[PDB]
Amino acid sequence: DQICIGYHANNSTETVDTILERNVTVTHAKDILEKTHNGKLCKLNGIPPLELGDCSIAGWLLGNPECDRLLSVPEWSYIMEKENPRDGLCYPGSFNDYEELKHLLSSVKHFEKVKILPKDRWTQHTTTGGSRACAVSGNPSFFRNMVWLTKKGSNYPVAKGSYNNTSGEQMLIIWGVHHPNDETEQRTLYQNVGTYVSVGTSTLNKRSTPDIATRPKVNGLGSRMEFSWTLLDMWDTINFESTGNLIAPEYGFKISKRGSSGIMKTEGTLENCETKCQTPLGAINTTLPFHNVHPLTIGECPKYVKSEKLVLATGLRNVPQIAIAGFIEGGWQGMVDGWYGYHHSNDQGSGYAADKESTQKAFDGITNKVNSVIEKMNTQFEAVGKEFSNLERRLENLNKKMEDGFLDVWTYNAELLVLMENERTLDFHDSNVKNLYDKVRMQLRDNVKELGNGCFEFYHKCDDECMNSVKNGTYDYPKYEEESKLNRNE
Amino acid sequence: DQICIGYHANNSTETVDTILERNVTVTHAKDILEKTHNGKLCKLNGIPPLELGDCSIAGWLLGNPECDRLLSVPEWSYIMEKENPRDGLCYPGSFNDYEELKHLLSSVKHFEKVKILPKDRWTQHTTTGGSRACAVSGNPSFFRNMVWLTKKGSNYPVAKGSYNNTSGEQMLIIWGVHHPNDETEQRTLYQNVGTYVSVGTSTLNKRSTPDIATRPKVNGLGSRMEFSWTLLDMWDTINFESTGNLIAPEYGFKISKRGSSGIMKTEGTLENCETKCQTPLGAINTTLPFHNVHPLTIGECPKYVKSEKLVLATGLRNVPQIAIAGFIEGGWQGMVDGWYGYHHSNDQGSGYAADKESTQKAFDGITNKVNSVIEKMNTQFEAVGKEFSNLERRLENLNKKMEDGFLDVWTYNAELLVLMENERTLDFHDSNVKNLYDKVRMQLRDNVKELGNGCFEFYHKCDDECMNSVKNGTYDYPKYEEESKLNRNE
Amino acid sequence: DQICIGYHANNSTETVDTILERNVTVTHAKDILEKTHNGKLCKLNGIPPLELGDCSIAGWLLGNPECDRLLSVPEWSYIMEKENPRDGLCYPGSFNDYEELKHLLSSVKHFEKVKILPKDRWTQHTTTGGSRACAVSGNPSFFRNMVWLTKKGSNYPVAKGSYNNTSGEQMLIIWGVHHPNDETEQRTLYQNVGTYVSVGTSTLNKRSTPDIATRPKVNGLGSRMEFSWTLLDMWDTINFESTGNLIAPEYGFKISKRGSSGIMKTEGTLENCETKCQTPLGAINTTLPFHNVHPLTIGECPKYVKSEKLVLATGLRNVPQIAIAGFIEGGWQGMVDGWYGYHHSNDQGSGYAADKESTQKAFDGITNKVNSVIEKMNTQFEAVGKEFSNLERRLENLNKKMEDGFLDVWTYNAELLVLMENERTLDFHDSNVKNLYDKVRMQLRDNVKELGNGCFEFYHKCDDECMNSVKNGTYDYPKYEEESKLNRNE
Ligand SMILES: CC(=O)N[C@H]1[C@H]([C@H](O)[C@H](O)CO)O[C@@](O[C@@H]2[C@@H](O)[C@H](O)O[C@H](CO)[C@@H]2O)(C(=O)O)C[C@@H]1O
Ligand SMILES: CC(=O)N[C@H]1[C@H]([C@H](O)[C@H](O)CO)O[C@@](O[C@@H]2[C@@H](O)[C@H](O)O[C@H](CO)[C@@H]2O)(C(=O)O)C[C@@H]1O
Ligand SMILES: CC(=O)N[C@H]1[C@H]([C@H](O)[C@H](O)CO)O[C@@](O)(C(=O)O)C[C@@H]1O
Ligand SMILES: *[C@@H]1O[C@H](CO)[C@@H](O)[C@H](O)[C@H]1NC(C)=O
Ligand SMILES: *[C@@H]1O[C@H](CO)[C@@H](O)[C@H](O)[C@H]1NC(C)=O
Ligand SMILES: *[C@@H]1O[C@H](CO)[C@@H](O)[C@H](O)[C@H]1NC(C)=O
Ligand SMILES: *[C@@H]1O[C@H](CO)[C@@H](O)[C@H](O)[C@H]1NC(C)=O
Ligand SMILES: *[C@@H]1O[C@H](CO)[C@@H](O)[C@H](O)[C@H]1NC(C)=O
Ligand SMILES: *[C@@H]1O[C@H](CO)[C@@H](O)[C@H](O)[C@H]1NC(C)=O
Ligand SMILES: *[C@@H]1O[C@H](CO)[C@@H](O)[C@H](O)[C@H]1NC(C)=O
Ligand SMILES: *[C@@H]1O[C@H](CO)[C@@H](O)[C@H](O)[C@H]1NC(C)=O
Ligand SMILES: *[C@@H]1O[C@H](CO)[C@@H](O)[C@H](O)[C@H]1NC(C)=O
Repeated sequence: DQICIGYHANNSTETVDTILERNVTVTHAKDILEKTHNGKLCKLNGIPPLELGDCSIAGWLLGNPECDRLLSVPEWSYIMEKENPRDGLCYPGSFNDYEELKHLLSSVKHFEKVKILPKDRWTQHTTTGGSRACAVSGNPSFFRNMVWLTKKGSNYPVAKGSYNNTSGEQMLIIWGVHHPNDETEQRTLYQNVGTYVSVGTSTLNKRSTPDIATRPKVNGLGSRMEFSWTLLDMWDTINFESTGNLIAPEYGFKISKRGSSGIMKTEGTLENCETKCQTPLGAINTTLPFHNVHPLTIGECPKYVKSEKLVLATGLRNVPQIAIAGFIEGGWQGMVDGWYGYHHSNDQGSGYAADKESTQKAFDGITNKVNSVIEKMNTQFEAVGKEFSNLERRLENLNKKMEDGFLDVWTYNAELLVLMENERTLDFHDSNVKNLYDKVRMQLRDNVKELGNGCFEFYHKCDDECMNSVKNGTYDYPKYEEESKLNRNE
Repeated sequence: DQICIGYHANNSTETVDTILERNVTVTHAKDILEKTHNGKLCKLNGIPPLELGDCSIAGWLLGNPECDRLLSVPEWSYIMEKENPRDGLCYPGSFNDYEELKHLLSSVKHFEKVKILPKDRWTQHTTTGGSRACAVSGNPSFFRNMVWLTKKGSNYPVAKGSYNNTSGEQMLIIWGVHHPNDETEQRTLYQNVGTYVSVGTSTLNKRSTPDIATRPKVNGLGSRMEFSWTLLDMWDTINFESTGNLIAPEYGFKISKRGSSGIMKTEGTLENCETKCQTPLGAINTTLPFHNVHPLTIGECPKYVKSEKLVLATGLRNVPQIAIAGFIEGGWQGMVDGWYGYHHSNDQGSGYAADKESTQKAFDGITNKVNSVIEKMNTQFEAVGKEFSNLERRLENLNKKMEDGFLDVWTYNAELLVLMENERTLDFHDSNVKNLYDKVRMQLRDNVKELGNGCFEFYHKCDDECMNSVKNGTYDYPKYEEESKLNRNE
Repeated sequence: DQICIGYHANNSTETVDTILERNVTVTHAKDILEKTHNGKLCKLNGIPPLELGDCSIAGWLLGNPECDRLLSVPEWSYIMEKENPRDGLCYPGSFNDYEELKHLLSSVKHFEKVKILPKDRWTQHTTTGGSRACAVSGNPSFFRNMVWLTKKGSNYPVAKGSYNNTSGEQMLIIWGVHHPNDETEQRTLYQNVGTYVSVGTSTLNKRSTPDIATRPKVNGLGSRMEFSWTLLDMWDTINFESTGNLIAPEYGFKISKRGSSGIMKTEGTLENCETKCQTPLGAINTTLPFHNVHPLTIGECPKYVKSEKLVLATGLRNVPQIAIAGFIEGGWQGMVDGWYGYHHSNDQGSGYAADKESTQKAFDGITNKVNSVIEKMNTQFEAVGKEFSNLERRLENLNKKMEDGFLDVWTYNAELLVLMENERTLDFHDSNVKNLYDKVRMQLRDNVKELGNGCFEFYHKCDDECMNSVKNGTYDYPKYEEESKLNRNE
């Protein structure tokens, strides 16, 4: 009559890494790193994004003629742009504080276009100017949301305009200044030389003067256009004055909603799906705390690490080999209803079992460990992407250094944490088996023989009931004391 | 005659958290998170703060007539300001590089004022100008630290002024330029159009031109004032030249004492009390390494984390349930002078005791662990909080992201460290008790009998000397070898 | 006969610190912090650096007459500059976007100088002007890379220049503007007043106007020169137009190598050695993951920490003490070929041995632990120094905060990891010894007597063959069952 204590084995292949051993085969393991995506650009929280196509933000806001499908645009979750868009400023020039404008646009999610200065109010100036830089069907055209003011007859009277913000929210306004190529152009389009453009609000004051010089030809023109923007607050007034070289606004963009968004630089197209975290390669649907798909993500996404394998050991070491011996010689492939268990070989029968209390305690501990590792990582909505000009390289280097510093910190911490936790779990399982063996030995005392292969041989004739008794935890030592003593001495 | 080994239990109700278990009762515990504050704005290192009240830094530095209390400010420890101060620039305008000026004023103390260009030296100009915005008792007035130069008679001669810095330290100088509303104002105040303001030092060269345009009315005026500042070095000269629109300074600001300070935005008042670390809600007086009062602190303060509980286990589990028995089935309540100890029962009266060597070793170990966790944190003076304009949103986002990332790193590290150390301590105590049990068993050998509940019953008569020897560690096996063997056989 | 189980001891005095104890002497230990440098500056990847002597970057790029040793400069690995160079702008002035230029030079390893606007092309102007500030041998001179244009006779025609970039790479061009001290100087140098300087490329468009004012005397002059730079792209034209006050370029700097470099502030010369990582005090040659030599490093360097001692415990505890006893009364000094082993004493002699399996397993575990700690740190090329101007103090403070935060995080993590790992390995060794003792006891069963000091006394006659059978894990218990039985009961 023998009783043996052991653990459980299977046909698993997955391997984990500990701080002392590498490539250790375990029974059950949990992957806490996500490596897959759907490869498609989908909606964020059920709202389709804004697809600029071949247009740029400046071209969309200014009203580039090759972007007329973007005039009235619905609700958006984020903006999709190309790395090198083709349809931007049709007329060669520049845009002041472009990056700040893009950063502001990353938190809007809806604009409403309001006609603040109609084109018919300029009754003392010509408002039908155009250029071949952005022409439609051959005939010259211009930006749709802007007005080019030239001379009427041989006179250019002082141009004045005003607007009071009675719309309901903040309103973005854009204006421009034209830099000619020679004095002949200046006198042909604005009569007099030595002009200025003055813009004034409650908290703004700007005066600009055109620059006339020969420049290299871009899109066939030696002239330029410089654009500036401002934010007008509620119940505030904006004033425009000009003697020449003014590209007036006709529309203003009031902010309808506000929230969290970003700019994704992709060359793909929207397709029908819905997710919660978006990457340029695809979308992520997971509950794990780590991923290694792409550094630039928008939404509520797991932490990004430079790792290829992060596996937490959830089960026992898989020694496949085992008269049936116990935990000294290896694991057991017979018993399948528990982690730690018994095997009895009495006359009534020979069979496996599984201790319930120890297995439940170990299961609770391991599950609590996994939940502590996973559910302690704070996740927040973020748009990890910023844009800097060619004269702000130091700030870009600063941002990059911060990002890589955090990446290395998190990578090192995650790898080391996984290694030590795996070691501790593997030690914990052996400790539990040894504790069960010691408990049985202490409770059951001298009436037996310790075969030393990991299990016990009784001296009396223990029937089934005594086997359940020793498994139960309540074993009557005095009952068999006399009978066991007789055979033990002989 | 029997001897039992066990541990200590009391009526404590403290609770800690481990990596495998939650809500575990312990005998003693230490809180390493501070969650309390005085509730008062104190004096840092004895020096009282600078209380601006309803004033701004610009108002204090320029001499707003309402803020006539702060004309003789003494030494300060930190600056207290309001989120939206009321008395700032009475005459509408702007202040260039305002945030850099505030950042400089952070690491300055005491501060002295020296008259450099007395108002009585401008003998060829008028100096009694004023406005109704900065009015005292109804009559018009102006800033106290600045002079408004206006034409005298019907002429405005070229205005020149030089100052050599022989004070003894670096100096702060502020000047301004006036932007009128119409040309009639310009001719009434300065008699000529097309003026300039030129400022020159050894490392500075600035030329500014007035802007005349119609603007929205702020405080009843359409005109504006633009203010600029510079830092004059020792033995360096500053030159002012102007044809019009010059607001000259009369007082320069010498830096008197340097150090470390900051700006705190609070709607509070100073009260008689002292501290060493300050928070906008109150003062912190603690030595613990972590706190969760407020993220914006001035001084040398513990690390800020987003947690509500950080408790370290410095004791044993509280399993208070014991024919005395030992450590197998629970702790004792009679032991009041040790952690691990003995209970002895013989013919000369039973009683408790306490093993001193093991208890002392464990106490020293736990003390070293707590001191290692606490004393390896670096605490340096810092003042969390900076200011950014409305055109620097990207820099503000960068600062916010950096602070949030560090906060997340520290929170995660602290929680995981506490959990792992709690698990290790709770295993350490069990290992110590089992070590004591094994040592006693090895000493006593076959002369005794084990009972399985944690203690031994002898096979001879073991009086107080015998049992003290067992506790002492010097137990004589040969002395009772014959006596104990005789009883064991039968 | 007698067998004993023990561990190794030696004469080492290396001490390590754990989380529970301090100053624990160990047999072997490994230092993972580097503290040694050669105290010399030398080549990075074989290329000698660019030693600027007493010159500065601006003085080198503009051609200071006292910097004529750098007119033709070969390839470099990094740049060495003094903190306060004596030789800079000989003519007093400024240099716009200097820090951006230095950052650009922090990623270029070779320049090629190309003559783009020959000095003899200006046939309508005088090009021989020079000043006493940049004097050579007592005669007035000027920069060697720039041309000072001045009126010929009594006429200053419009000056026009152009250059088309057909060189083959990106190019750097620097121009200047002159600010005189009085109208007399302007009239004597350029005849006319009301002057502009215009520079134009396909992206850049700049117009500047001279300022005439009385300024403090620097280097004996009250005039200034302001320099600006631009990056011309391939197949792009740059145009210069001027009516006066133009300091034209004569040379352009084409990028020829491109790579990763940096600027180091030092005060020494260049020696003959080679290194992969460089610090201002010396070079580092190590494979360890941490160092405390200097924070400002250039190259591929280990992490910087503020610790003074980081030692990992590789060997076991040194407890020098003692037939002879076992592992409870100290470690054996006579064992030299292993970590854990046996001592045997029988009628054919006495001696020591070593258990190869346990020692090999422990050695592999410790090696893997050290390798895991060491080879999981990412070492990329980096340059830490960054330069900021006097108006960018907030940016500098943000940079300093990031560096301090990362330093603190890494120091805390390294120290805590070392302490915890030392405690775990010190427990690991004791666990291994106890496991060997338990294995021998289980194999030997009741045939022996456990003396209690780690030694077993046999109840029979055991020759050398039986002793070796015990050590190799193959003991035939039944064969000695009968013989050892008689001696036990007698
Ligand atoms: C020298 C001086 O301070 N002169 C005026 C001053 C200026 O005219 C300028 O407006 C600076 O603020 O302005 C003050 O007076 C004004 C009114 O009294 C007048 O009715 O309307 C003016 C505007 O058209 C102007 O507001 C003022 O600021 O109240 C004071 C002083 O007379
Ligand atoms: C074409 C030229 O370099 N001419 C002067 C030059 C200019 O007058 C200007 O000052 C640029 O530095 O300046 C030099 O000469 C000067 C003295 O010789 C003279 O006594 O005082 C001048 C100032 O009032 C001026 O300093 C010079 O820099 O020394 C050289 C050259 O003659
Ligand atoms: C009012 C106006 O737009 N005038 C003419 C402009 C200007 O003269 C400048 O060239 C500015 O581009 O130029 C065009 O010839 C051209 O761009 O082809 C179009 C048009 O005839
Ligand atoms: C572990 O196994 C992988 C294959 O899955 C192999 O590439 C790697 O070299 C192994 N490492 C060790 C240390 O055996
Ligand atoms: C703008 O309109 C608001 C009401 O919508 C009014 O109170 C305000 O006075 C107006 N602005 C001006 C300059 O009149
Ligand atoms: C096992 O213990 C339970 C107590 O929960 C008892 O009800 C049951 O009868 C016991 N079984 C045996 C075989 O002793
Ligand atoms: C300013 O005063 C110092 C004396 O402390 C003198 O050396 C210096 O020349 C003076 N400045 C000027 C411009 O003369
Ligand atoms: C801080 O608390 C201690 C009590 O531990 C007290 O002695 C000390 O006076 C307190 N200091 C302040 C500034 O409140
Ligand atoms: C107990 O140990 C102490 C050692 O400090 C010794 O002085 C004393 O005599 C010992 N007593 C007995 C009864 O062994
Ligand atoms: C450990 O040794 C160092 C000398 O190396 C000594 O300064 C320190 O005080 C010692 N610490 C303890 C706890 O003995
Ligand atoms: C650096 O150390 C290595 C040892 O691995 C040695 O071979 C090499 O010569 C050393 N180089 C220098 C420049 O000291
Ligand atoms: C162990 O060594 C002994 C030598 O005494 C040898 O007889 C035996 O076969 C060895 N066993 C194994 C498994 O290597």
